[PDB]
Amino acid sequence: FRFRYVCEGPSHG
Amino acid sequence: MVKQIESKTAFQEALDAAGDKLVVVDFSATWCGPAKMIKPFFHSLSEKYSNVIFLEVDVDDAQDVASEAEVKATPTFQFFKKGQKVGEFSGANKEKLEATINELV
Repeated sequence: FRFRYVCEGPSHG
Repeated sequence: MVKQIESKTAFQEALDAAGDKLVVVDFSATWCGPAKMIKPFFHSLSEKYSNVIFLEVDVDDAQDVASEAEVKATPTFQFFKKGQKVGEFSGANKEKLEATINELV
């Protein structure tokens, strides 16, 4: 698979 | 034109073949929605700014590039020129790519 850290795209604010 | 970097070897080569035009890198994640959610912009500028070079990196399958760049948050926009770094900024801000590109253009 391919997982690492958080994606702060349109997810942050 | 865009350029996919699957290994740190292609990273340096991308800057070398990038000539001297500006170079913005998109450290996103193909499996992460929030990251790829900004592709309709960064990748789209490929047609609105054919004078700028755009790169792409898989922080999960290319941990070698993210490792050397110590990326801890995606998407992370990094700007390079002639192989040298000039600035960078993360956070979903597609409109910023325009202001930043027009800045070091």
